[PDB]
Amino acid sequence: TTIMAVAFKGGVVLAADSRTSTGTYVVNRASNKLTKLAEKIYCCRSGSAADTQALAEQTANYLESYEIDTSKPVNVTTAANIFKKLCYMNKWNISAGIIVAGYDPLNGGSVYSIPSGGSCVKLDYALGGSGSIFLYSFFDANYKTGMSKEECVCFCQRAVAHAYSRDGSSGGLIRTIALHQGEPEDMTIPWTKTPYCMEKDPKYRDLAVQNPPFSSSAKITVNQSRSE
Amino acid sequence: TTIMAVAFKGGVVLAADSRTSTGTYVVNRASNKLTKLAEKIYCCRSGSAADTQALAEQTANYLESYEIDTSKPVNVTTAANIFKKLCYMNKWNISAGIIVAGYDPLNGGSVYSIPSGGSCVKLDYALGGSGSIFLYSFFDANYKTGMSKEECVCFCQRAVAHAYSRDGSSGGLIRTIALHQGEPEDMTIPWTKTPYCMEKDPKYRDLAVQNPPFSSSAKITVNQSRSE
Amino acid sequence: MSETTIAFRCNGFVLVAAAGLNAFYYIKIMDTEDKVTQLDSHKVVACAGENGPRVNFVEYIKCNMALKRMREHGRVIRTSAAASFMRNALAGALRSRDGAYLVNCLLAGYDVAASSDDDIATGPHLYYMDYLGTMQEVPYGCHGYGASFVIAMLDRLWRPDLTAQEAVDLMQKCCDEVKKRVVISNDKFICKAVTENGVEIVNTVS
Amino acid sequence: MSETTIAFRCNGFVLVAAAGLNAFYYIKIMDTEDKVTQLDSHKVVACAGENGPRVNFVEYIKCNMALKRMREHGRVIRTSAAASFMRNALAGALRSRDGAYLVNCLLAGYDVAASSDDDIATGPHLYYMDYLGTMQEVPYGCHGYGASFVIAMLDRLWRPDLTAQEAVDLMQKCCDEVKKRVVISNDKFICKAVTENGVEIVNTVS
Amino acid sequence: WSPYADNGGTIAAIAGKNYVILGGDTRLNGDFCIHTRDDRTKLFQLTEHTFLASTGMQADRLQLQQMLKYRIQWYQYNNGGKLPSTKAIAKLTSTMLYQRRFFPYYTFNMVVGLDEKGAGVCYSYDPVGSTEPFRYGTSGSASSFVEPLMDCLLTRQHMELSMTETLEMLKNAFTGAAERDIFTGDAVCFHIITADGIRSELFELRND
Amino acid sequence: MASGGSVIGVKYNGGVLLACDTLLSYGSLAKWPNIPRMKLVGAYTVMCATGDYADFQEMTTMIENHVNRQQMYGGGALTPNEVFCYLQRHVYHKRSQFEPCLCRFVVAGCHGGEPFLGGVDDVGTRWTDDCVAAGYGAYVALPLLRQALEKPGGLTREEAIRVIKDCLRVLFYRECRAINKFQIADATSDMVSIGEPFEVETNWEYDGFCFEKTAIIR
Amino acid sequence: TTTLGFHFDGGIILAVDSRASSGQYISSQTVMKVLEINEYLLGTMAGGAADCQYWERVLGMECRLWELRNNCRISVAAASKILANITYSYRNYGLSMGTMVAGWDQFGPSLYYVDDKGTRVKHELFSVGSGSIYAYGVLDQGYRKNLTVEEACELARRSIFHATYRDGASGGIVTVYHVHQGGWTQISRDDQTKLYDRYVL
Amino acid sequence: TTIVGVVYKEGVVLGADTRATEGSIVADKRCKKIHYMAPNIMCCGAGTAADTEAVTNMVSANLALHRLDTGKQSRVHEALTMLKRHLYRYQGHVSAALVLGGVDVEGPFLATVAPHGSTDRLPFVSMGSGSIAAMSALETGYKENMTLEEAKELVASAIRKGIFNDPYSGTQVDLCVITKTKTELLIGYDKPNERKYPKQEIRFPPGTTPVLREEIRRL
Amino acid sequence: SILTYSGGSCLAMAGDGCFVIVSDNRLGEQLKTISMEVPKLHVINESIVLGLTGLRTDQQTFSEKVRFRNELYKLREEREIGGKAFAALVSSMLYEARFGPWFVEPVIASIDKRTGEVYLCAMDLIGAPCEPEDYVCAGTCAESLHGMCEALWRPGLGPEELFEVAAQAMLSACDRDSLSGYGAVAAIVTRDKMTTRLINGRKD
Repeated sequence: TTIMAVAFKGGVVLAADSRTSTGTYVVNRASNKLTKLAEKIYCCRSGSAADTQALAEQTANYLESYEIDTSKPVNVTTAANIFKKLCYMNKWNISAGIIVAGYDPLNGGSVYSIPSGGSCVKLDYALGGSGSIFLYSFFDANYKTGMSKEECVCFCQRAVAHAYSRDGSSGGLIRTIALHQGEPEDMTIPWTKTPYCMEKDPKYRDLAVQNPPFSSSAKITVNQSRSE
Repeated sequence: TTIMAVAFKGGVVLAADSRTSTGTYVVNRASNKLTKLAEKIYCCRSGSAADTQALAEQTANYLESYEIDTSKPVNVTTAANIFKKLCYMNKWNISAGIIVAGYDPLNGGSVYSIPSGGSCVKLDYALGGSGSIFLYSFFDANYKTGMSKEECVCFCQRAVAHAYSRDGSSGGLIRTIALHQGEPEDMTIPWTKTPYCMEKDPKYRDLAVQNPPFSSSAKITVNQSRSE
Repeated sequence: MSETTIAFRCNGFVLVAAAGLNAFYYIKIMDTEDKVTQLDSHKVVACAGENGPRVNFVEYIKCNMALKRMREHGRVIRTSAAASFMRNALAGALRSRDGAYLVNCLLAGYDVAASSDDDIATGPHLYYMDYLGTMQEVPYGCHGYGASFVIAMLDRLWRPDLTAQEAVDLMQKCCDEVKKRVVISNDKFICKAVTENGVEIVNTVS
Repeated sequence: MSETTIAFRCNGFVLVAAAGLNAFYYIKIMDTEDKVTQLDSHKVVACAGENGPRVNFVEYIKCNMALKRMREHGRVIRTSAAASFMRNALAGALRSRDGAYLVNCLLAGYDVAASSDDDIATGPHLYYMDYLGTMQEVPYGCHGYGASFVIAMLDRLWRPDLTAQEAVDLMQKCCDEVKKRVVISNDKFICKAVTENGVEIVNTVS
Repeated sequence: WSPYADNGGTIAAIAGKNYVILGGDTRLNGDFCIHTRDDRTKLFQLTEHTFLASTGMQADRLQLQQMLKYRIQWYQYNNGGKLPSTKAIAKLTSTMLYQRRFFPYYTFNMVVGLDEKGAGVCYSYDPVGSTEPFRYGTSGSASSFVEPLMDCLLTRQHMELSMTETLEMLKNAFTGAAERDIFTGDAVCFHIITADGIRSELFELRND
Repeated sequence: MASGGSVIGVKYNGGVLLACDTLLSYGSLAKWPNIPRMKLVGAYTVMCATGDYADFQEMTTMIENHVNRQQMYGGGALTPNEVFCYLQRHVYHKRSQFEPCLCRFVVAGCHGGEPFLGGVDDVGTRWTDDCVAAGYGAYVALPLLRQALEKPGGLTREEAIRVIKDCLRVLFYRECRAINKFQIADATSDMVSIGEPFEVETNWEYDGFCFEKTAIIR
Repeated sequence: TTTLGFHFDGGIILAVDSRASSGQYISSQTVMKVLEINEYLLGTMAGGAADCQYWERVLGMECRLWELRNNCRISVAAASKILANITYSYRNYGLSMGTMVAGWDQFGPSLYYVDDKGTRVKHELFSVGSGSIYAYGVLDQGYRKNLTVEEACELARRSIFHATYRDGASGGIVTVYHVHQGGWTQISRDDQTKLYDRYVL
Repeated sequence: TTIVGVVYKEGVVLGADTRATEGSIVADKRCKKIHYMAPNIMCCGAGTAADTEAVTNMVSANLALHRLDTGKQSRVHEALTMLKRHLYRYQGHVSAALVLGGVDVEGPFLATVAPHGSTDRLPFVSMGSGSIAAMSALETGYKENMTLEEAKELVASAIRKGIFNDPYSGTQVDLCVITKTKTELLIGYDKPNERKYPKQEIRFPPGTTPVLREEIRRL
Repeated sequence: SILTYSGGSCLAMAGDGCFVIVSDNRLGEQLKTISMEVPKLHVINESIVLGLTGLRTDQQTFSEKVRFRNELYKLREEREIGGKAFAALVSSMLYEARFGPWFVEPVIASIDKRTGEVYLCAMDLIGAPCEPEDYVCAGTCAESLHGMCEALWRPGLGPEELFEVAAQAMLSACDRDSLSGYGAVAAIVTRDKMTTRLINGRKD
C-alpha cells in the first residue's frame, strides 16, 4: 500500500494505489482506500482491511451525530481526535496506519498522521504504507510549500507512480481526491497512462549482459540470442 | 550503511558514508568502506565488518599473485568472479553485500553487484546497505547515462547525503573515489559541508503545532513558548 | 495406577477389594488405608486416586444420597440411580473451571424391594466408571497397573455360579498375582462383600 | 534408584548385599538376579543400574584385571589399585563420545600379603563410587532409594568390633527396613562376605 | 524446506495359479496442483518375470529403481549371464531398504512376479524393508479402501478365478478409488505377467 | 536473495515456446527490471527457473561447461533429453546432502524434428508434458494452456503465441512480484532463438472499477 | 504383539500371535513371529519387525560360520551374547527389539531375553509385547516344571488366546513350538476365533 | 471449493462446484453450496461448513423480520453490512468466506466477505481453494454489458477450471441467476464427469451372513 | 486423538422404502478392551435411529440431553418429531458448543411414515450436515467403511438384500481396524416393522 496527503494553498490532496494482497497474490486490483468521513473530510487507510474499515465506519457514525447536534459542519481536528482515540484504545489488537485530512473554514486545509501506536501529529504532508519508504527522499528533494491545486494533484500522481514501480505490494490504479471550499474532485488514472514506470523508462530498455556466448576473448559484448 | 557505484563515460565512481554501529551506538564515526583490491579496482563493503574485511583481503591476495604470473594488469571481471565464489561458498556463515567496480582497458569502466546469496550481476549502477532503499526512487527520477566524471562525483555525493539524512544507521563523512585511465582520485566531504541535510532545509525550519495553549477557540495557531 | 482395585459379581453377591497403600513419591507412609467406602446399607464404592480428590468426591456423593433419602421417606435408592448420579458429577466436573476429579471407581450394590407394589428385579449389580464419566455395567472389572493381569485371570476362571467359598479363594489368587508381578508394592488388600443382608468385611483376604 | 545396595566393613570382613529385581517399566520380570559380582578370589563389586551397562562394565573390569594378573606371575592385585582403575574408566567414559556408564558401585576387598618382602597392611577395605567417577573410602555405604534409611540406621548401630553373628543380624534389619519403607518392591536380597579365606554366600539373609 | 514430498496415487496386484496382474495409476500430484496426468514411473520392469511397483515420493522411487537395476546387472556378470529369481530380488530389496535405515527412502514398494513353480506372488514392504509373500496387495492414497474389498471378494471369511475375471475386479476397484480419493485418477496401466510374456493395457478413469 | 518469478511453456505443431519476465526481486522490492533470465545450453536446449537466482547461475554454468567440453573433446553434442537427465541427478544429489538447489526448472528444446518440454523441482521430482510451468504460472497459466490443448490436432504457432500472451496478461494482473516486460524463446528446426522484450495490453477502465462504486462509505 | 516362552522338564515351549498394527490400521494378520534361525535355535520378534528380522538373519549367518570353522555347534549362551553385543553397540541409534533366544545344547535347554539396549537375561519364563500384561495372568496360574508336553502346549496356547481377546494390537493365528534335544518342532497353528468356540463352555 | 460471481446487463450469475472433502477423502459428491438469503438475494460459501451455514441462516432470519416490520424488499447492502458486523466481532474464529449477490431497486450488486470481516464490491469475483484457477478464466473472458447467455457460459467455464485443476474441487457445476423479478436455481447445469466403465454388480445371496439372534416389532 | 480413544463405528444405508443401520460392539481405552457388549445405536421413536461415535463420556452425556429435549417436545407439541427436524435440532445443539465441542459424530436415519421417503444425515462434531441418498458412515474405521459401501451398495434394494450388504461392509472394515469389532448389531426399519439382528464376528 502507498498512501499520502499533502497540503496546498486553501486545501488538501489525498492519493493512493488500488491493490489489496495476501503477500504474493492480488485479491483485489481495484480497491478504494480513500474513505469518506464527512462531506469535506477523508481518511487514507493502510494495514488490515478489516480493522481500518471497521474504525472508519465508527468514526463516521460519531461525526454525523455531532453535526446534527450542533447544526454546523465539523472541523478536521475533531475527526482526527475521535480516530486517534479508537486507534490508541485498541492498539494491541489491530494493524492500522491512518491519515486524516480535509478542509474546514476555521483552519483551512489540514493533514494529521496517526501511525501504529496511536500518536497524533499535525503536518504539511504525510506518507504511509509499505511504499512510503521509497518516497521520503522524493519529497526531501522535490516538494515545496505553496503549490496550487493542479500542481499538487500532478505531484501526488507522480509520487504514487514512483513508489508503486519499486514496491511489489502496491500497484494498479492511482486514485486522488482534492478538498477545498468548492466541491470535492476525485480522479482515477489507469496503469496504461501512469506518469512513470520502469517498463517504459529508456535507461532500462537494454538488458544486462548476463549470458555472453562462449568465446576466445575475455571481452564482454552482448547476450547470446541463438543456439550455436 | 549506504554504498554505491555508478558508471560514467570511461570509468566508475564509488561512494559511501563513514559510520559503523552496534544498532543505536556509533563505534566508529570515520570508517573507510571503499577497500582497494588492485590499482584500479575497488570494492564497497556492507554487512558484518569482520566478514567483509576478511573476504576483501583474501580476494586481494589472489589478484596480486595472478598479476605476477601473467605480467599484466587484471580485469574487473576476474576480481568479480573470485569474490563471487568466496561469497557463494560461505553464504550460510556470513553477512555480506559487495559491490566490485573498476577500470580496465578491455572493457572500460565496469560495475558488478554481489548481494547476499552470492549472485553476480553486471550493471550500470549498483546500490547496497540499509540506506539503499531510500535511493531507488532518487535514481529512477534523476540518473542518466553518459554523465562526465565531475557530474558523476557530484551526483553520488548528493545521493549519499539524501540517504544518510533519513537512515539512522548511516552518517558522518562522504568518501568517494573515481577510477579511469589516469590516476585514482579520492575525496572526503565533512558533515558540515554536506550538500543536503534536513536540519538546514527551509521546509523543516518551522516546528509542527503539537502543543497549542489553552484557549477559548478551536482554532490552532502556534505552540506555547512561555508559562501562563 | 499405583493402587489396584478389583471387583466381581456372582449370583448372590459382589466382592470388592482394594490396596491399602498411601505414598509420598517413593516413600510408603502407611499401607492400611481403607478405600472401599460404604455409601448406604447395601452399597460400596472402591476408588483409586490421590487422597484429596478421592475423599472429597465420596463425601459429596454420600451427602447428596442422604439428602435424597430423607426427602423420600427413608427408602433405599436403586443402584442404577446412584450410578447415574455419580457419572453425571464426574462428566460435569470435566467441563468445569476446577477441572476433572482424578478418581477411578467401581460401584457395587444389591437391590432390594421397597414395598409390595415394587416390581424391581432384586439382585447384585456392578458398574465400572472412569474419571472422564464413562460408565458401563460389567460382570467384573479393575483399575490400576494390576488390572490387566487380573482381568485375564477372571476371563479364564470366573463363572456366575461360584459359591461364597470358591469366590473368596478366587479373590485371594487375584491379589497374590498383583503382588507377584507389579513393581509398585501393593502388599495389603481390604475386601468387602455386598449381599442381601448388607455389607460385611471378609477377613480371610489380605 | 530402583535397586538398593548396602555394604559395611568391620574388623575382619566386609558384607555386601543387593536386591534381585529386574523390571520392564512397571512389570517385575524376575526378582533373583545376582548383582554382587566376584572379580577375583578376595574381591566383589555390587552395581546398581540397567542390565546392559552394568554387565558390560563389570566384564571390562574383569578382563583387564585378568590380563594384568598374568603379566605379573599371577599375584593378587591390591584393592586400592583395582579401585583406581575403575574410577579412571568411569571418569574416562564421562568425557567420551559414547557417554557415561550409568552404574553406581561399591567395591570391597580383603588384602593379603604377596610374599615375605611385602610390607602391606593386611585388612578389609570398602570404596564408594558413583557413575561420574567420584571415589571415597568409607566404613559403610549405600546406593538407591533405600540408601538414606539404611545409612541413618548404621550411623546409629554400626561399630567396628561387631562379630560375624551380630553383623549378619544387622544386615537383616537393614534389608527389612528397605522393604518396609520403599514403594518400589525390593523383595529378595543376595548377600556375600569377603574375608581372609575368600568370598562366601551368606544364606541366612534374604 | 523438507527433503520429502508425497506425490500421491495407488498401486495394486493380484496373483493367480500361473499369472500375476499389476496396476498403477498415472497422475503425478504437487502441492494443491497436478504436474501431469500421464506419469509412467510407478511400475518398473526388472526382468521378464519381475516388476517393482512403488508409491510415495517420486524422486525416491527413481533412485531405488536405478540402484536395483545395477545390482541385478552385477549379478548377471558374476553368475554366467543368468538372471535372479523373483524370490532372490525380493530378499535383495529388503536388504537395500534396511541399509538406509537412518535416512530412509520415502516409498511404499511391492515386488511381484512368478515363482519357480510358475505361480504368481506379491511381496509388500514397509519403508525399512519388512515383508512377506502374499496373494494380493495394495499401497498408496486409496489403499485403505481397496484392501478390505480384496479381503472380502478373494478370501471370503464372513460368508480359482480366470485372468479375465481377475482383471475385471481390479478395473472396478480402481474406478471406485478414483471416485473417492482426491489424489488418484486419470488412467491405470495394467501389466499381465505369464510365462510366455507380458501383455499391457491402458484403462481410463475420472479426470476431476 | 535475488529471485525470479514465473515461467511457462507449451508445445505446438512443429516446436516449443518458453516465456518469462525480465525481473529479479529481493523480497518485495523490484530491484532489477532488465535481466535476461533464459539461458541457452549447447545446440538444442534452453532453460529457465523460478526461485533463487544464485543457485540457478551455479547450476547452469556447471551444465554449460560440461556440454561445451564434451563436444570440444570428441564426445558429441548432448540432446535435450540427456541434459534434462543430468540436471535431475545433480538436484537430487544436493537434496540428499541437505544442501538443496532452491529453484524450480523448466527445460525446452528441439532435436530430431521432435520437441522436448519438462520440469524439475527442488527435491528432484521430474516430469514431461505438453505444458509445464513454475511459480504462480502453475496455478494461473496451466488451466488456460490445458484448455487450449483440448482441441484435436494440436496448436499452430499462432494459436500458441496467442494463448501464451493471455497467460502473461493474467500474471501481471494477479502476481504481485511482476512487471509487464517479457521474452519468448522458440525452439524449432533443431535450434533455439530468444526474442526481444515486449509488453501486453491490459484493461483498467471497467465501469465497476470506478471511484463511486468501490467506495466503502456512501 | 504377544510372545511367550518357558522352560519345563521336557524342554522349552514358545508361542506367538500373528498381527501387525501401527496402532489403528491392521497391516497384516499372517506375520510369522518365530524365526527359524537354524535347526537347533529359535528366535522371536517383538518391537520393530524389520529390526528383528534383519539382525536375526545376521545372527544365523554368524552361527553357520562358527560351525564351519570349529566343526561344532555354537552354544545358546554364545549365540545370545553375539546378539546382545550388537544391540549394545547400537544402543544410541534407536532400534526397537525384544527377542527371546531358545535352544538345547550340551548344558541342556536354555532361554534368554535380549532387548534393544543390550539387556540380556536368563530365566525360566518370559512374556514380551503389548499383550504380555494379559498373558502373564494366565501363565503364572498354570506354570510348573512337571508339566507333560501336551499340558505345556495347552497352557501356552490358552495364554496367547487370552491376550488376543483383550489387547487391540494382538490377534490372528496362535502358533506353538517345542524345543527338545533333537532340535525343534512346530506343534500347531490355530485361528484365535476357532479357539474361542472351544474354550467358551 | 470453487465459487464465482459475475454482474451482467440485468442481473447476477453465481456458480459453485459440489464436492465436499474430509482430509483426502470425498465425503459428499453433491453438496449444495448456494444458500438462500432472501427472494432477491443469494450467497455461496467457502470455509468451515458449519460456520458458513450458521451465519447465513442467522442473517436470513433477521432480514425476514425486517421485511415484515418495514414492509419493503431487502437491500443487498443491508445483508452485506449484517454479515460483516458478525464476522468482525469473532476476529476470524468464525471462518466463513462468502460471495453475495442480488438485485434491488438500485440495480445488481455483487460482493465478497472475508472471514475477518472485510468487504469488496466488484463486477467479477472468486473464492475458495480453486479461486486462482477460476480467476484466470474471468480475466480472459469478462466484458461490460454481457448478455445472460454469455454470462452463464463464462461462469461455467470458470468453475470447470477449478474442477479439473484443483484437487479439492469437483463433480459438477451449479448456477444461480438473479434478476429484478426472479431467482432461478440450476442444479447440475453442466455434468462433465460421467461414468466411463459401468459399475459391476456384486450380488450376495440372502442368508450369506451368520446371525446369532433376532427380535421383531410391529408398528 | 480424543475421537479414537473409546473405539467404535457406525454405518447407515438406504433402500426402497427401508433403511439399515449397523454398529460394532467394542468399548475400550486406547488398546485395552473393557467390554464387548456396547452397541452404539439409540432408538428415538418408531421412525428414527441415532448412531453416536466418539468419546464415550460425550456419547452418554449427549444422548441423555437429546432424550430430555425429545420428551419435552412431545408434551408441548403432542406429536413425534420427524427426521429432518430431529437432525436440525441435533446440529443446533452441537453448534452451541462451537468453541468447546462435544467429541461425538452422529449418524441419523429415518423414514417418513406417510410417503415412504428415507432420510440420512451425518454430521461433524460442530454440527455441519451432509445428506446423501445412498449411505453415511462414521467412527474409527470410517475410511475403510466409506470404500466398502461405494463398492457394494446399489439402488433399490429390499430389506433382506440391503441387510447382507451392510453386514459385509461392517465386518470387512472392522477386520482391518484394531479399535472396532466383536461383531455388530443392526436395525432394519420399514414403514410396517422394525427388526433387530445380532451379527457374529471375530473375537480379536
